[PDB]
Amino acid sequence: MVKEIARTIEIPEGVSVSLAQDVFTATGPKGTVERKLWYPGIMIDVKDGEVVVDAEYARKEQKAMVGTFASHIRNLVKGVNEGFECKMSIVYAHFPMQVKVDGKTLIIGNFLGEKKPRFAKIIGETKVKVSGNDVTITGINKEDVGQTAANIEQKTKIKRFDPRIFQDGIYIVQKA
Amino acid sequence: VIDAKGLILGRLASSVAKQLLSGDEKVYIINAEQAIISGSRAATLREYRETRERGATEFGPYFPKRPDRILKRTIRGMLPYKRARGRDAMSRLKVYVGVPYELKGAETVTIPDADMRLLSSSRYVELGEVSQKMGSKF
Amino acid sequence: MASIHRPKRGSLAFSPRKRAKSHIPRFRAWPEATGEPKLQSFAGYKVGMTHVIMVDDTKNSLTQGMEISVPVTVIETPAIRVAAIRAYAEDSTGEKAIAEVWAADLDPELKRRIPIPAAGNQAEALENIGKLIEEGRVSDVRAVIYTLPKSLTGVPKKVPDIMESGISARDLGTKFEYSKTILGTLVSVTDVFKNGTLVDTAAITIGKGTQGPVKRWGIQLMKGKHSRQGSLRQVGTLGAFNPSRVSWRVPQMGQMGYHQRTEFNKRILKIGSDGEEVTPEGGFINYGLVRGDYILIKGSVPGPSKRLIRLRDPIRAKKADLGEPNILYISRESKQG
Amino acid sequence: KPGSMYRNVRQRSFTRRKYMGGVPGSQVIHYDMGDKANTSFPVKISLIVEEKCQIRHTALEAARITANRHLVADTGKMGFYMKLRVYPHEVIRENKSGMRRAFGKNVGTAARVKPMQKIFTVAVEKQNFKAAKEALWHAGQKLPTPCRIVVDEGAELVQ
Amino acid sequence: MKGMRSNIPRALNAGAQIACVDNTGAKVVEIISVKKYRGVKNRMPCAGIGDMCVVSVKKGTPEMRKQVLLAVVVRQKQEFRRPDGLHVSFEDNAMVITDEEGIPKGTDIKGPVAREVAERFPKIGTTASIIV
Amino acid sequence: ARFPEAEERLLNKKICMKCNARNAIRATRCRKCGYGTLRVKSKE
RNA sequence: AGCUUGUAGUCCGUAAGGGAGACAACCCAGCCCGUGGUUAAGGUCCCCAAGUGUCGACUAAGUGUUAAUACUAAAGGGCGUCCCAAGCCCCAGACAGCUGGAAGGUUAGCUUAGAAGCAGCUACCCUUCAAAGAGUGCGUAACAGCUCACCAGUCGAGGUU
RNA sequence: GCAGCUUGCUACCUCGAUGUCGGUUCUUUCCAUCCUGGCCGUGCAGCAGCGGCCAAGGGUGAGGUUGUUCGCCUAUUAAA
RNA sequence: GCUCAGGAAUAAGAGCUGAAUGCAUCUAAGCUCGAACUCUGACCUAAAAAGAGACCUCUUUAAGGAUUCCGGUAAAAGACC
Repeated sequence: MVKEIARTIEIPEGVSVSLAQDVFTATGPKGTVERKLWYPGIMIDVKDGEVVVDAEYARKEQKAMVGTFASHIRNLVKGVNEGFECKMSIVYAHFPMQVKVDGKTLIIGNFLGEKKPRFAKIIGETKVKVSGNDVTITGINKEDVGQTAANIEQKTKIKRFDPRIFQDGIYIVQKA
Repeated sequence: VIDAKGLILGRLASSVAKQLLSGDEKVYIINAEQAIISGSRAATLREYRETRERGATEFGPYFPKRPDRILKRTIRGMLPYKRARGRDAMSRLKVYVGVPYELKGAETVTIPDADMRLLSSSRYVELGEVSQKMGSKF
Repeated sequence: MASIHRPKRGSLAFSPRKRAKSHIPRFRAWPEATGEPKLQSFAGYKVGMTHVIMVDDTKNSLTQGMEISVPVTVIETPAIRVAAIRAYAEDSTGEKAIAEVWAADLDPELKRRIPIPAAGNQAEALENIGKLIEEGRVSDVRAVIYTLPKSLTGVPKKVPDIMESGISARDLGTKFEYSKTILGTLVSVTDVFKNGTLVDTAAITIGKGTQGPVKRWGIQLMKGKHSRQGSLRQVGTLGAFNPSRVSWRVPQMGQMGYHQRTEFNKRILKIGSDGEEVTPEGGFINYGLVRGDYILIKGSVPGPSKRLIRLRDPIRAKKADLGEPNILYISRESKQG
Repeated sequence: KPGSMYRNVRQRSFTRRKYMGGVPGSQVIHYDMGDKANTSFPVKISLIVEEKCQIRHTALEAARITANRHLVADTGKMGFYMKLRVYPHEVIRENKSGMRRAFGKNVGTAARVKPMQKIFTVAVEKQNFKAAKEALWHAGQKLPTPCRIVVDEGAELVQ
Repeated sequence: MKGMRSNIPRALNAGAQIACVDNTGAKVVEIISVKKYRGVKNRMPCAGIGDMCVVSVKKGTPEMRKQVLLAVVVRQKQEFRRPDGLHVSFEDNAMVITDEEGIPKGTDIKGPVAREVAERFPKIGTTASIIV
Repeated sequence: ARFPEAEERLLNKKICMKCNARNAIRATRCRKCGYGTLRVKSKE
């Protein structure tokens, strides 16, 4: 049938979305988030608790860009409304990992017996909690939460040995 | 006094060079760091580091580093600068990073056909980015 | 052809190897301010070398705690005068001098270097600099200082040497206040450097005049049969057939020595006031005896005796707080023996 | 001895074997594969070269081997019919001193084919069309020319 | 290896025929190469006190002779400075046969050994009668 | 032991058979070179 | 082979001037002197005289910005992107996701005490059923939970070769 | 297919001379990388290998025979 | 005697978010890491940078420079101190 490129994003109540200049800004009960979403040939309008993203043209690049921008807007509104949570587990064989939070970084001491602790960077206002053997990562930005989890998982990489024997590290069990 | 912000580098250079060769004015260009170079950032950086590190730089080509001096070089490449006419043209041209204090508050102009919003994509970088990735302090 | 490789003869990190344009070393960088205000540099004159017996206090060293003989350079360091305060404005084109205030009263022998600035505007010059700092036209402040070699006797010259020094402070206002406090005063080397600390030494090296590539770059001589075929101390080849030119990287004869050099991490082993503690019997050869206050620098320093040596706080120091050296014996035996 | 040597057609034909001497025999043994007697195969595809080239007998044998192996594996021993239409008629010679009396000695045989000329034809049933097509693509990978497969019969039987 | 307290000039270069001063049956050994030594173009392998060299037994018993062995130089005529500024020199050069680990093949060492080798390889010190 | 949640991230990816790059478990083609055949990372 | 040796035409040789960056022989052109105009080849963003010319599309690779020329890289591949056409499925609801069962067959026969559906050679294995095979997976010394090929409800538009 | 670093083919330049091999000295460049740095796979437990990708900043040595290039051999070496 | 670095931006590569293609996807945009590379950063040189510089002081028949004299931290002549 008729192919429509335009996409619609509902604005939940309590959420104010604005697109002054070429920057999206969503304010919600859980916080405020700001992203840059500018692409020539793509137009974004905000109106009556509903954002519409359309492409002037209809080629595959414009279809992909309207899809990506609509998904980003949806993720921003979901972050400002209900947020995002990511679950990671701590597993080790012989050395008990000492995992803690020292502010905007996560300290991972005794990783595989190392005398120098690993440092994992925290992104944005992302709250990381080490609840014993697991890590919860809550935030208002899916980008920030996913990157914090990725930073943890990559800092806990065993870059030398056979992965089928050495499996120590911190691994995401649930994405944002 | 031309404001180079959001202007295509080569098209601004061509316009200014042809004006200088028409030869009735002194041209000042400000915010040379804010000029635009279309194309992918990786490709532009690759070509510009190649040009910067190319020559027999002890006794060969000496490609500049500051964005204003790079823009001056770009205009120089579009002039008969070995001739008396091109020498006068380059002598009548001054390029600045940002706005110099003496030209502060002066009335500027912009080339409508050099505007960057006529580009069809987002594949571009700024001359200031190129200069600072080549290691210029400005 | 399967070639044997060698590292290049000499360093191209000091090219062109020309004569230094002045007899005074100029500092191109100043380190970070990490405490109370003070000058970041001093200037003395190299006297000579001696050696001390000291207890190895260097942490983690194999010989730590035992007697070790350490060569030291003696540097005679009379008090320098803070002649002026200069303010620098930062813009896109770099730093520019924006203001300078000279001290009201300056030493009469400064006329051997420059016509003496009069006792004119100092209060209003300082208030102008304060206004400039308040309005944001000043990026930083440096102190112009000069040495007073007339008090020395191994240095024949009475004309002072003038140089800019950084001020170490946490903020520009603190820098300006400290510079106003120290302006026109006589600063001692204890007011710049403390004993046991690391410094960087800049100096003009020993001049050797025109030297061949063998001595100048350390190129090999011709060997065996080639040693007596007429090109013994002489480079084998100036270049290939193509490119049709002699590269600037080919070792060649030219000026050797009398360059500016910076040595890093020279430790101060003693800040002394009486030169009789270090002067040997018979005096230092071609210099004489120390009379004023002096400094002992662990190891060697660039420059010959009587050369002006500039000391600055370290810019690439590795080790943390080192301590006070335990000098158990300063050798004053005759250096001429 | 790369196939790029005797690949381009720059010369007249060289085939009259009674005026030459000592041509090595061709490596290609069979020219009809699969089920030779049956002719009621509905689908019938062919491989056509799209350039004017000379194909050596060794290249022909390699393509025949690969196509026959693929067809026998997929369709079975008698699930297909395969015909190699061209025979190596041109005599390839080589100059084995230098360039004096450079007229070469006969080193092999090649088939001089024209653009759009059929090289191999494979007949199969409806359900074996993709297997025949894949095998003939593999065969075309061994030839010194770009090739394309065309459906001769069974176009409506395939789609 | 473990650092020595003294500064040792690498005095013996490859080809030097040194007297062997233990009871292994080797009287004179010629230095072939120096272990753990990387050189530069045209520079002969150099060894000072405390260094381990590959040697060939030129004189001595017929069983020792022509064998490629490891030796440690224990005496050198080239002067070396102790940390406290005193310069030490021996009357001759002298080596002792050892393994890779540093254990001497001989049982007693005639002549004084250097304290530097005596500390770097403790078994040479125990084998030697006096350490200077 | 071998932990399933670690194994999911470490051993549960496809490998390109021409450039050895890791790819998603559902990927039918290599992202680096576009190769159409990918094998699961050999976990034994 | 910018190799060697023929043939037809035309050139350089002996051919200016204009244009291709320069170019013996490539394009215009064969050229007495001076002046004016209009054109050829080629070009019109600047260097450089004249278009930042018009219309309709493509390219994201600085690819390209290279009539001929020996001065311009191939086979193969691409769910990169833009087109044309033909099959099949599709609001009697396609394609992909969200759900719920994979209960009767068999533990099919396998020397050595033991791989009893994944070493293995073979089928109108159920009456009939909107639904369950002589076997698609990290895993089994002989057994299993945990994943499929299948019709079912789901939002609801094209999907696939 | 690439390179033009082997050997051929050719005869366009040089026969009113462009001094012929190898070594030595000194400088520079390429990457198709021997080591050093970062990665991926493994029939990768570790040690250590094997295969591939990026990367030319630094290093790539000392000796016996032979004029040798090349090659053989010796002992070091991260590699020679 | 002295002669580590740190930071930025990247290659291969590993990931996050993410559509085309409801799902998935390191990629098509976007984002984070990531080398002895590159840049910066502690070094040398550099107003002959033709945009041929900034500041201050002294003085305009002066300031100051050179020559002669006694020299050497310098030096082939010059120059330099």
